[PDB]
Amino acid sequence: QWALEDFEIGRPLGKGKFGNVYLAREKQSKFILALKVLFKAQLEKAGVEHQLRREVEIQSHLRHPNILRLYGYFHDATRVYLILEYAPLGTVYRELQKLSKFDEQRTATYITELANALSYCHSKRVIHRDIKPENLLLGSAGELKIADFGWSVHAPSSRRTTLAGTLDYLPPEMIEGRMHDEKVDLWSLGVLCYEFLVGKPPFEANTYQETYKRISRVEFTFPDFVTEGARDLISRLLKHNPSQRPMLREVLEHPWITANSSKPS
Ligand SMILES: Nc1ncnc2c1ncn2[C@@H]1O[C@H](COP(=O)(O)OP(=O)(O)O)[C@@H](O)[C@H]1O
Ligand SMILES: CCSc1nnc(NC(=O)OC)s1
Ligand SMILES: [Mg+2]
Ligand SMILES: [Mg+2]
Repeated sequence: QWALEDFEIGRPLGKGKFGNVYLAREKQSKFILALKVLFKAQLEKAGVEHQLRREVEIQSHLRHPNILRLYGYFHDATRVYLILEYAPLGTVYRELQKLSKFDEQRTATYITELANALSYCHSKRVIHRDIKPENLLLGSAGELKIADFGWSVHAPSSRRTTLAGTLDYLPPEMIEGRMHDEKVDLWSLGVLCYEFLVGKPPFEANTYQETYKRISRVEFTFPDFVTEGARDLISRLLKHNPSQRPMLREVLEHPWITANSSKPS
């Protein structure tokens, strides 16, 4: 259906391991969108074709205000192109670098939006498994949208593919290559809540080997400025035993979340 000739390409929006993402406009409708470009040679080399097909299949069928749309795809013998909803206010990652830390209202609102999106995903037994600031985008009204579904699967699951970069957002069961389920996303939600308030993730270290140790032992501490409510929520989420982590309804109804969020469930 769609082909490259149908679009005018513009400003580079960002780069990922495989993804090279551009602003683009469809010629006859003037529709503005984002084009995620993948090189076939790199995909074949890394053996991640199944990850691409998952991304397309899972993301194109989901419909939620806090989840980024995928409209379709095409391909041209060196490249694969994913047609995405354009997020005009950028990434949460960039926003965090701008401000250093988020205040409690901003943090609680983001967490509410994430939990709503994840609740929708989990109701289809879809687990994202790669929730981190560079994969959280911002809509025109500043609302958070989950993106990058290349690592997503149906639960329960093992990990069939190599862990690439940072360990910072992954729970013990996944770093230790064990069996895992929906509760992995809830661990990541705790990591994010901490990073939003503090400015860095709670298990950060200088080496892979040391980060690994801090995660498997759940070794984190709080700076003095983190309030009691925030500490309670974060401590509930960062549990070694997955079954002990709260349900998303508990997150959305937590007193600190209700006191500080500006959006509802
Ligand atoms: N729809 C979009 N709108 C605006 N920027 C985007 C969009 N999609 C991706 N980006 C930017 O490109 C980067 C990489 O996109 P992503 O889909 O995460 O690629 P990868 O799968 O390689 O991680 C993102 O971190 C973001 O900065
Ligand atoms: C250049 C094609 S962009 C596109 N295709 N289909 C769409 N559907 C849509 O907006 O549904 C809400 S947007
Ligand atoms: Mg990404
Ligand atoms: Mg990806």
